[PDB]
Amino acid sequence: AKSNKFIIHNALSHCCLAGKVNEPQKNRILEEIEKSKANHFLILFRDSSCQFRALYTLSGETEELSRLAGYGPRTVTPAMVEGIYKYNSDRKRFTQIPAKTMSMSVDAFTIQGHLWQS
Amino acid sequence: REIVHIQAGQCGNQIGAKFWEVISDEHGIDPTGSYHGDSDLQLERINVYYNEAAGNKYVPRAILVDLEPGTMDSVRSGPFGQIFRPDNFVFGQSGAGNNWAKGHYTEGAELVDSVLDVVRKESESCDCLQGFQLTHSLGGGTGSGMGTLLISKIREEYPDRIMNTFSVVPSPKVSDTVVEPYNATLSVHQLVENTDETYCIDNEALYDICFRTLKLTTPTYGDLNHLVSATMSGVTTCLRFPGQLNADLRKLAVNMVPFPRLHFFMPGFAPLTSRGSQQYRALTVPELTQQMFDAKNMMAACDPRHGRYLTVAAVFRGRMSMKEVDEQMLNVQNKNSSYFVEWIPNNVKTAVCDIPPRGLKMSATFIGNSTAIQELFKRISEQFTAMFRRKAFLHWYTGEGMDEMEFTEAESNMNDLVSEYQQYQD
Amino acid sequence: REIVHIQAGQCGNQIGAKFWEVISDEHGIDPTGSYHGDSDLQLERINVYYNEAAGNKYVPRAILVDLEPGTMDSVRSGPFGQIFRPDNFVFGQSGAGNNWAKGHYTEGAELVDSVLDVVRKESESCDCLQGFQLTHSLGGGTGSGMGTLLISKIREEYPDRIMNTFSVVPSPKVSDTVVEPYNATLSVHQLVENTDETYCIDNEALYDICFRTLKLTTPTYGDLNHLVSATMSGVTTCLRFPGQLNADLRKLAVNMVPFPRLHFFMPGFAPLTSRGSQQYRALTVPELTQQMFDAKNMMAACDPRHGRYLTVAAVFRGRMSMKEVDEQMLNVQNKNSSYFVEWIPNNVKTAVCDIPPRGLKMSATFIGNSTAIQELFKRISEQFTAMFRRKAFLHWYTGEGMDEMEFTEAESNMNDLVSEYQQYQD
Amino acid sequence: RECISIHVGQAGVQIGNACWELYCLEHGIQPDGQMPSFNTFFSETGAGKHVPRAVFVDLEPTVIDEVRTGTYRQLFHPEQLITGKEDAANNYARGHYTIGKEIIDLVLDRIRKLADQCTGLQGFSVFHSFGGGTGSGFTSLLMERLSVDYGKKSKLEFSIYPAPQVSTAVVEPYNSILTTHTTLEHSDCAFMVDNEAIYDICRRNLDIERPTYTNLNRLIGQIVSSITASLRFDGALNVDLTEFQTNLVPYPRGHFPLATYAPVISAEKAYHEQLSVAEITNACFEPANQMVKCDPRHGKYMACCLLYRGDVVPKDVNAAIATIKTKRTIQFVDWCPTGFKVGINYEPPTVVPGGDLAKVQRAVCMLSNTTAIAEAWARLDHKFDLMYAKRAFVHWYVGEGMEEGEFSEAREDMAALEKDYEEVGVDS
Amino acid sequence: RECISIHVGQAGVQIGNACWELYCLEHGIQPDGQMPSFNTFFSETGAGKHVPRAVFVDLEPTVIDEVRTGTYRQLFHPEQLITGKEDAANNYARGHYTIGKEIIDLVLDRIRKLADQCTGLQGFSVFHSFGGGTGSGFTSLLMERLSVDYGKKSKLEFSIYPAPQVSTAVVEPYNSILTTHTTLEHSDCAFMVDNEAIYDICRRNLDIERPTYTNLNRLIGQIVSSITASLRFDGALNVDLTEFQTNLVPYPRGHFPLATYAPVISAEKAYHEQLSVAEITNACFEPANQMVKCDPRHGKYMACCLLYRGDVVPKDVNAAIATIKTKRTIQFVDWCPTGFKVGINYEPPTVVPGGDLAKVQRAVCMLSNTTAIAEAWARLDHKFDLMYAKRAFVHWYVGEGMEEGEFSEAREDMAALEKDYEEVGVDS
Ligand SMILES: CC(=O)O[C@H]1C(=O)[C@@]2(C)[C@H]([C@H](OC(=O)c3ccccc3)[C@]3(O)C[C@H](OC(=O)[C@H](O)[C@@H](NC(=O)c4ccccc4)c4ccccc4)C(C)=C1C3(C)C)[C@]1(OC(C)=O)CO[C@@H]1C[C@@H]2O
Ligand SMILES: Nc1nc2c(ncn2[C@@H]2O[C@H](COP(=O)(O)OP(=O)(O)OP(=O)(O)O)[C@@H](O)[C@H]2O)c(=O)[nH]1
Ligand SMILES: Nc1nc2c(ncn2[C@@H]2O[C@H](COP(=O)(O)OP(=O)(O)OP(=O)(O)O)[C@@H](O)[C@H]2O)c(=O)[nH]1
Ligand SMILES: Nc1nc2c(ncn2[C@@H]2O[C@H](COP(=O)(O)OP(=O)(O)O)[C@@H](O)[C@H]2O)c(=O)[nH]1
Ligand SMILES: Nc1nc2c(ncn2[C@@H]2O[C@H](COP(=O)(O)OP(=O)(O)O)[C@@H](O)[C@H]2O)c(=O)[nH]1
Ligand SMILES: [Mg+2]
Ligand SMILES: [Mg+2]
Repeated sequence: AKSNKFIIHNALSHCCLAGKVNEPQKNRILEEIEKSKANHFLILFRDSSCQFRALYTLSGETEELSRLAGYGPRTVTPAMVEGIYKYNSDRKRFTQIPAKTMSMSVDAFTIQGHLWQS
Repeated sequence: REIVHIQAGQCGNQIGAKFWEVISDEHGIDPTGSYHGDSDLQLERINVYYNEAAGNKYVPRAILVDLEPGTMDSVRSGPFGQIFRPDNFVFGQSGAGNNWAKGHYTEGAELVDSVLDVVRKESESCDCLQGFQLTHSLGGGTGSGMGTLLISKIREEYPDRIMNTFSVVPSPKVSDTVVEPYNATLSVHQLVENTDETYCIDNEALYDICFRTLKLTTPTYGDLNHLVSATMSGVTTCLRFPGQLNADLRKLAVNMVPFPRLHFFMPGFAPLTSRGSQQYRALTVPELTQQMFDAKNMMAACDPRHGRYLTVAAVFRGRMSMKEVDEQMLNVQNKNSSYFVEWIPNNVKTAVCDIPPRGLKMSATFIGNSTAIQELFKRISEQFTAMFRRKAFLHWYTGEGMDEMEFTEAESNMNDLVSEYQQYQD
Repeated sequence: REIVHIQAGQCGNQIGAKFWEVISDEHGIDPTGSYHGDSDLQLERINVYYNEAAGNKYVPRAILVDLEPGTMDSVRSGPFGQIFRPDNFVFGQSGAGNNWAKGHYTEGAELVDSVLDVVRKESESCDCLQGFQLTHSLGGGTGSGMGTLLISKIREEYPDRIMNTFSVVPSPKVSDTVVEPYNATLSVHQLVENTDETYCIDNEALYDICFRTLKLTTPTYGDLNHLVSATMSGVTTCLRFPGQLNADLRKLAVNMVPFPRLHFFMPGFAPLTSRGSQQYRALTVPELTQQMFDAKNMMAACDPRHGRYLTVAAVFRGRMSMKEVDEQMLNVQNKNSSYFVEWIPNNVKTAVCDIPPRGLKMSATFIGNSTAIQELFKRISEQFTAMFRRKAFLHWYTGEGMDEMEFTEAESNMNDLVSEYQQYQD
Repeated sequence: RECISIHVGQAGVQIGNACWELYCLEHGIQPDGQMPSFNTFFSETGAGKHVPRAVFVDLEPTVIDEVRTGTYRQLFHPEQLITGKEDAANNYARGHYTIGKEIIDLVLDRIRKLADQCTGLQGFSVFHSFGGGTGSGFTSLLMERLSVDYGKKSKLEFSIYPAPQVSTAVVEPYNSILTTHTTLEHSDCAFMVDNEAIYDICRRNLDIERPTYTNLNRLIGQIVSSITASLRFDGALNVDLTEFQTNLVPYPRGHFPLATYAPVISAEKAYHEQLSVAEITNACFEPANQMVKCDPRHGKYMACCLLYRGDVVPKDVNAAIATIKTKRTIQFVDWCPTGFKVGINYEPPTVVPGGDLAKVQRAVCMLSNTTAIAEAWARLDHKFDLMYAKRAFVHWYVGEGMEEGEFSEAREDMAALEKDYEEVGVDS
Repeated sequence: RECISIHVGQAGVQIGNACWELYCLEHGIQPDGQMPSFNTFFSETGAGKHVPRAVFVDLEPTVIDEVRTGTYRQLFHPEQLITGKEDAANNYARGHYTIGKEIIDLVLDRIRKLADQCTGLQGFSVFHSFGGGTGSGFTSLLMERLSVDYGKKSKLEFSIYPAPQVSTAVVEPYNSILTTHTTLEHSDCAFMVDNEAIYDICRRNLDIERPTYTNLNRLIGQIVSSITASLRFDGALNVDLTEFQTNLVPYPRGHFPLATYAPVISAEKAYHEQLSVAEITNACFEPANQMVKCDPRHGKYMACCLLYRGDVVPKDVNAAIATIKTKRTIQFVDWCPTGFKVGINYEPPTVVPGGDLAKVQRAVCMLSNTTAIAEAWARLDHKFDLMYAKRAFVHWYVGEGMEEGEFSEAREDMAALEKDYEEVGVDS
């Protein structure tokens, strides 16, 4: 089916999720995505500096984002979504996307900022 | 939209040694990398192939891979290695000695980790990648075995780019080792799963082209590969140089591949003639398409009249009129529609480059897909069956730590592959 | 805004022998001290380094410290000691013989009182001080031990100036004495409390830079230090020569030091290439910042990918555009932000000097702070643990009158130093 | 009083290389913008320089590289020179969905720039193909967005239909199934251009045995220049495009007109030539001059819109209309009694310096609606269903985000298209 | 009828290298003081030589060494060449308290020299940054003292705000928290300049991929020259700075306006250019032309002050204001009904010999108040609180005599700053 499953897993091993530091953290993230029957995978960041906070999945029907691992909200609406990102395999980084609908090509995103627990 | 040509083995390093020899001569460039051509066509599309240094110096974006320096030494000690940087000069010691399990599994894996870093060195210098090119043989231990570990990791790295390798099918007349069909079987077992497309190259077929059609007396490896590199350069420069039918190779890979495992191509070159027939033959497009359809102009020893054409690519070079192009393309389709698959009305993709090559005013390049490629694969399979029984010199690979059911599964993939051509043959 | 470079020991005198060798060549000055350059940049900022005498003679504001004349004799008998006045030639007899308690505690304290007077001789001649520079090794008896008494008294004199020393970290491969970890432990026990900042220098790491990256055959002491002196001159001349980002070293010390005891720096130099790749490589900022991030260009044997970057300084040389500077700086921060600390959004300080170095049109210099510097410190501690048990050759220092719990407290400071990195690593 | 031409894909920009060259031929326009006295296709600067109101779109730089380094680049601004960096790989799912979405936000913003510069926008015309990657997918992406923003504007397409015997790519029928229903959803009028019938015209009506894509669009764009710029130019009977759109399309979904033009005379044929108005309209009814490989004899004429240039006498046109009613083999419908709409330009047609048609005193463009067009669509449906039964090439759109049922649904949309002209053909 | 420009820090003097260069461009002023016929920025000597009324302040002599050995030094007097000898070490406590106290008494006396030379002082403008050492701390020291002496004069700052993605020093958010509340305490008006948004303007509106701090301030100072010298220059609608100070500031603490300017046209772009009054103001509303990395769409417009040069027709401006009301996506507040103040200069704008903008017939500066500015302050606050949680870098100020509770209090002043534009955004 249509999934960015290998693309997020390729963005996993490069720069985003682990060097040697978060190597116990990534082994949970591999264990989450293999059991996940959801197709579209979404990466939540804190800022545009590519600081990982949560890994989400798109249902497609209700257009919400559910948490499998990480620190963040339980559900995320597209109103909560401020900006969306795209990972380039060749450039090995996340590139910003202009304003559009939530599509399968969206590999990563960010939120408004007020939604964090103060 | 740039290409990296990772060359491997004794063969594919020497094969690609003739290639960039053409490419620098294609664009009129000094052996040190200085441009001396007079065309903006030779000036604008340098980016796809070369990295410009300070003071008009062009770095060939191509990697020489071997576990022995000696092939790269002869490139370096010879001409046109002076354009190459020592970062392209990566080797270990010693060689695998044409051994797959030494190259792919034990010894070459350490050097590839240094090679793939240099790939990461070049790809970060690359602004926009289009795909990666490879060149080796099927019976090459350091050529294919290292390359099978290359493409498996590059596909893990870059699932999006054009993955093509240029592999040489082992000739029944040309043999140096007996475990050469072991290496070709273990290649295709991973090359199907890891590559997007490839070509089939038979030196025995290239022997006939030089001798029966070109009337050449002493074919050397470079003279054979000069025939190859002209067909190599005929494909991708059409993506680079302008044309009316600007056909991407990725456009080609959609149009040539109906099943994602059936991606094997039959190359051909249309303006093949001897030196005496230069005064005996005029240059027309129906002269070329006749020599496109010729079984004696195929670079792989397979019968195009026995099997049936899956897909056909018509790579064209020159200032041709489309009416001469389209009708003569249709005339071949009117002639040998029985040699086609039934369920496609146009089994021929036309690809016209307006920019002519040097010397000849017009040129063309045949790329075909047929079900008769399995004929060379049955040469591989049946020779594998006898050798799997007696297991002669298998202790070379057994001490490396390989399993026989892995080899049977590799045979099973070859058992799958021959059956898949019979699906679309009839 | 002037600098005094007090050089100490067999090493740091010879290390600094290459330094002012660069500096007079940096400004085109005769070996007797006569100016022959053609730039006001080489003419206005003489004050920071040199003392102008009558008749165009420039006295190097630098002090050679040893308990043996022999190193300074070769400086004096060789070239470029002729610019040095004999007031900079201060020594006693005999040497400590690489002994800390002989150097720091008993024998060297008498000569330091003559040396600090020459400091008081020069500082009264100085109009405006900015900071005092030192250079030695950690395992140097006369280099470090005397210098630990120097900085302790200068901090009593001048608490306000920039107190930096350039100390050589002992190599696990390069050993001459066994009590070299005794010397480095007793150094950092006072170097933390007395200095403002320092660098970490490993000749074993400098072996690889000449060999793996520069492909040099025979690295001598001067050839290794010629690499060091270019990095030494790259730092402070940016304070001297004009730039868009005129960053003081005292501005640097504020930005690089979040915790006052954590002031250890990882130097790096970006334009490192062999002579063959001179014709093969273009000089760009993304070429340099790639070589800034390179672990193989680090002057200390530490893994920057293992630890996390506390603070990063980007010393730049040449006529660069800020958009090329700022975005490529951000691109590295976009690349390996996982190798940073979390609580700071910009862990990289940019420092651009507009004035280019000679020969090369652009240059760059990496100065980093990581948590993986403690890897060399665990080489110090664990070697100290075995030697504190068996107390081999400790009767040399015991007859000098030292206590073992003082060594344990010096170990405890090293026990603190590793733990303070681990508090801010994760 | 202004409109904008749109050139999407490798094909349409190469068409626009000829069109704005022909649009320079309209007034003797210099390559910088200098022309003595007209602002419909143009924006005029204060220095007396006129720039086109055009749209140049490609995901490949190379066609744009031919434009921005070729002639008339001092007429062209990089606001119009909109290029992509990654190819659509001849795909609908990359043109419409995957690759084309990264540029359309820049493109529609450039549209809102030029449309704000226009005063009295009449609409637009898009030049592309049916089976391409950029000119099919991204055009389906473009026409969807423009219909949202500008609903009450003219939505024209002059599109290239691939030959059933000549196709340069195999997925060209495989693309145009998904293209067509989305085109029918949004477009106000869509033409079909078959190069194969144009090949027959060049080898016979011009006797050119060596044509190129340059020389084909010389024939095509000369018609379109008489289609577009002439209807704003002053004549004896001034009708615009919008009065055709009600008259030529009486249908909710019927807007596939046949554009024909048959003064097609070689330079040597002009000496053995004396053609009246009626003699050209007889050549307009030739099956060899239909620009589409189709037979008008088996199709039922719904409409006939006549567009004229040059030497026109309307009383002789009234005889020529009676000549059409006299020579009847046309099978005209009973739904309209006698609707033969006439458009007349007093201005003479233009001749390319370097073209292959001689100077004529009159030029006749004929727009018609017939039911034999669906036979060419019947050529298309047989190509797709064999590929849909074998499921060949499906791994490039289920490689790029498409569904199997969407293909059959668009085939049923293609079937409903054949149901549309069936209801025209059956009922009278 | 006079005022004095003030350049504090490494940045503002480098801006002043561009400013008084542009001020020589105002009348063709020679480097000695020779100009044919204006005394507002100048003091005229007996030999007909005009010297700037400028303030040059840096604790580092090197930038001063660039000035006094560079061009225009015969214009420059050592009265204005005020340098320090010891660096501020990029510090607030050394800028405001420690190092700055040794120089400020010499500085304020030079202020009392030049202000006594002035006849009808209007005020001053200070050029600096938010996160520097000299341009933040000593500016906080300077504006505090000038408010004591000259309370009823103009207290302007055109300040540089560091990018959230580009910062040359880590302590730049750590400095600007203490800078801002002291700036809010004293200043009459303060701008924010983000080099990051200027980088987008250079690469797109001028297509310059190699800009320098010189070339940035060429853009910045050309705006400020239209801001400052043009409002005293005679035009069709002569308004000074002080009438904006009442009109653009309806608040006790609201004086953070957005300065925008978008005729930004490269020399090659100008050949295909015809931009009216309305078409430039449309480009004034572009998010790519805001000079600050911010989104105007999420902010509520409080004010819109329009400053004009060159070819201006006020009846067309009246249409252009109606065009703004027509194109409304602006979310304008209900606290003012239609307050859109216009300033018109008849005089044409100036072009730098060596600059990268071509000769235009009109230039449009726009001053605006919006509520999305606090989002950039929200970028600043997250930087400081993480450093305040770790308590990093605090020893460089506690050793210089600062208090931790002062830091959180200025953060609460920064929090109350976000409360200020919240109360604008909430209530209507
Ligand atoms: C023909 C020519 O010009 O060749 C170059 C050259 O090709 C290379 C190999 C040079 C050369 O350096 C070395 O070979 C070297 C070997 C061991 C240790 C140190 C240096 C060069 O000596 C170094 C020299 O660099 C400078 O002059 C800088 O200004 C440098 N000064 C010195 O290193 C120096 C040399 C002699 C005496 C005193 C000083 C510098 C850099 C920063 C701040 C201050 C000074 C240059 C351009 C060259 C040569 C001659 C080969 C390199 O070094 C520098 C510092 O530029 C080595 O990595 C670079 C790459 C250069 O391409
Ligand atoms: N008459 C004419 N037909 C053309 C021309 N160029 C291309 N075509 C036709 O256009 C079709 C091929 O479409 P392309 O233009 O290559 O595809 P595209 O829409 O541009 O998009 P991509 O495939 O992504 O490049 C074929 O039917 C060609 O005959 C031209 O200049 N004139
Ligand atoms: N636009 C622009 N910004 C500049 C220029 N020079 C420096 N800056 C900015 O100024 C900030 C750095 O401040 P500094 O000028 O070094 O500090 P300072 O206020 O002069 O005081 P010190 O730190 O004590 O030297 C950064 O945001 C730079 O981008 C310039 O010429 N133009
Ligand atoms: N065309 C061609 N084939 C070659 C050449 N050298 C070797 N081969 C073929 O390649 C195979 C041997 O591969 P080789 O490169 O020597 O193996 P490796 O270097 O150990 O990987 C055999 O099938 C040879 O016939 C050459 O220069 N040209
Ligand atoms: N790079 C470098 N290191 C040196 C040199 N001479 C000695 N060393 C290092 O410095 C240490 C020995 O210090 P030394 O200067 O002899 O001690 P001293 O008694 O204080 O002079 C060891 O770690 C050596 O590797 C030199 O010329 N260059
Ligand atoms: Mg195309
Ligand atoms: Mg400064």
